[PDB]
Amino acid sequence: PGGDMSEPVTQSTLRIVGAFWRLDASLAFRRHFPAINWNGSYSLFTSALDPWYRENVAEDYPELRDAISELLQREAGLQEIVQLVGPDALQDAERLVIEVGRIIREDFLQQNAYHEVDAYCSMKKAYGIMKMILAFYKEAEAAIKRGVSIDEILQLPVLERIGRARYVSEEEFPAYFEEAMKEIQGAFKALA
Amino acid sequence: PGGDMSEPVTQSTLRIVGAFWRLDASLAFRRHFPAINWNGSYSLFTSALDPWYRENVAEDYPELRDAISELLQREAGLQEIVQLVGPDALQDAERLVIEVGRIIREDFLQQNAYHEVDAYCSMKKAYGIMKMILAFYKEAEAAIKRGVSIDEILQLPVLERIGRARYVSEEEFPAYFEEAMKEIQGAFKAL
Amino acid sequence: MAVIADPETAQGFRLAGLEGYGASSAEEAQSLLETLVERGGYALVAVDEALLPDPERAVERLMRGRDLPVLLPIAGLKEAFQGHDVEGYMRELVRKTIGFDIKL
Amino acid sequence: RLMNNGVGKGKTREDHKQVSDQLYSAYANGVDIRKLVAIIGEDALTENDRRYLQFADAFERFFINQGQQNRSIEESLQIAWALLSMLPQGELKRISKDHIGKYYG
Amino acid sequence: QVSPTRMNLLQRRGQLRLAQKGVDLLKKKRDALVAEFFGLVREAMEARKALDQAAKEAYAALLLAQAFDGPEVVAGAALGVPPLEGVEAEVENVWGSKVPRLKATFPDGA
Repeated sequence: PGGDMSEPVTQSTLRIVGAFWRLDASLAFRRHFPAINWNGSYSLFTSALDPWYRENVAEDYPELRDAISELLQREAGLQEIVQLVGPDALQDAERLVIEVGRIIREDFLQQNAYHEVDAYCSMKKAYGIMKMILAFYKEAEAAIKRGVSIDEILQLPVLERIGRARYVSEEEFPAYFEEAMKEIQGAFKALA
Repeated sequence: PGGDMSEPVTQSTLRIVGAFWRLDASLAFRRHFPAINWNGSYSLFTSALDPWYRENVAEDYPELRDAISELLQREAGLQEIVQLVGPDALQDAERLVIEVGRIIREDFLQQNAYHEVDAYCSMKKAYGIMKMILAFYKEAEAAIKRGVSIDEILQLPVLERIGRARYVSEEEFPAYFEEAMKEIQGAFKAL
Repeated sequence: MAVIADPETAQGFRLAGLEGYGASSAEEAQSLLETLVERGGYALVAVDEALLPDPERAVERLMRGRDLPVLLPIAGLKEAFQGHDVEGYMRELVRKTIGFDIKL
Repeated sequence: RLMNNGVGKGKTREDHKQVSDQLYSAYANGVDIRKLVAIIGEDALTENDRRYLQFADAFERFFINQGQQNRSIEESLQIAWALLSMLPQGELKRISKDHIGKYYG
Repeated sequence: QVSPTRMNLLQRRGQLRLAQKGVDLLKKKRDALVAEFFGLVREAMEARKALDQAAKEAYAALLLAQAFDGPEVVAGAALGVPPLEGVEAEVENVWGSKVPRLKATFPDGA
């Protein structure tokens, strides 16, 4: 009733249950549907569901699932001096961490549930979106090590590609994921 | 019993009484009598005593009472900032508001019931004191938005006149009030 | 107004009128700086860049009295014919301010 | 909690929820901008937050402070637009472009 | 401590509410000071760079002036110049804090 999480009903429920999916009101006010906070939510069924993942989703799936959790922890880590200092006024690595966390939030986690083909999302499609975002980060980081500036890698036609890759029908996504991976590797070899 | 007004007696009194008056104890440790707490006391009869006031006291008396209550509300709003940041790191206008609220609580609210003068204070004297303090406040804020220092405002010989204006008698009071208004224009004429 | 910058090129600062001192030894320059913050040399001391990076810490130790003697790192002349590294100087000033390597 | 089903197309007017949310956010920061102004002043602001302070100080004297006069939904919405016209054009972020281009000023 | 009644529970809720508002108030104050700090830092580096350009001018002129003439003529001249005194520091009282800004007196045309 008071919105506080120390009453014995919530306390006894969080002792009993195995997954807690903390909805917040602030994310819906920032227009992020589903409004589920990832910084307070927690599940305990990952380690039990790892061999099912390796036999039915893909072999390397928990490692890049851990990578996405690492990125969304570093973003909310350095968020304080994001607010204090400025958006662009960080360094070349930390602002790229900000932008890959932002493309995670507005491309992977955010989901228009009323849409025709955005509502349902299987494991192969989530693995594909995850591998696109992580390949973007793991090549843009060495790219900003080698020779490029932070604005030349952002504005690029793989960003609209990744950003609209969730609007792909489930049969079409195998005939789209490989082309997107080829073109992100080509657009990072060319100049980036 | 415990000094706490969540009792079953007090919460059954304050639903049927009008004009409920909390006396606190922290304004009573320092001897500030009567110790009427203003943050939590109320009176509901102010909307049916308007024509009586407007005939038997003055004409602008409800608006002057509302000026007092609005200025004390701004004072008790800024007491947050003055208990948090400090008396400095505040502007000159809000320091004016805090000092004028303090001289209201020391020269209009405080009243000792053992002195010969200032026990029975009929409301002509109370209207006089409020009109003194509001003329002081309006010309002080006009002077402070023209721009002078606040320490050359708050060391006048005219707010001591306001501070002693409640120890003077009822009998010769309106001539003293006229002299106080003449000095209250002639002390901001000079700045 | 006083300087501790150079052995001989402080004579140009004396030729400006404003007084000063030069020693080319760090500790006698800091000792004349000490008698210059005791006998306050009219509120400005300009100290050489590539002899004292931070002149202010020893002076605020030996005088917790107020910052009327202002202390600046003034540029050495020889390094002035190289390039000031204005950017890196503001980097170290902002990192002396808030610790962060944030770049405006 | 039951305003979404209450106002809108054919219920009162189409701009109703957006006027509501914009007025709520503008008064929400117009409150604590007075808390900021308490310790800083009226010159070390922006122009934007100064204009928000004037919006809050006129909001709580024309919109809330009704008295016992009678206000319809039409006159209340046009007083709401006249108060929102104190804000700069284009800062009305929670309103779509047509209602701004039709009812401003 | 305080002896717990139903009054002090609401008084401590009020004190907590005031401190929770004060944290956000001081964060807004820190944001305004960040804005003014990034205001002044580019002006400081601009004035520093102009000081560097006038430094190149003055050092080249001083080397060439002691060069074409002797060192002794500019030595006796510099030991002849009046000390240019009375330079002092007046008020910039802001944030309730007087910082001393500096102005000179400059006997120059004589």
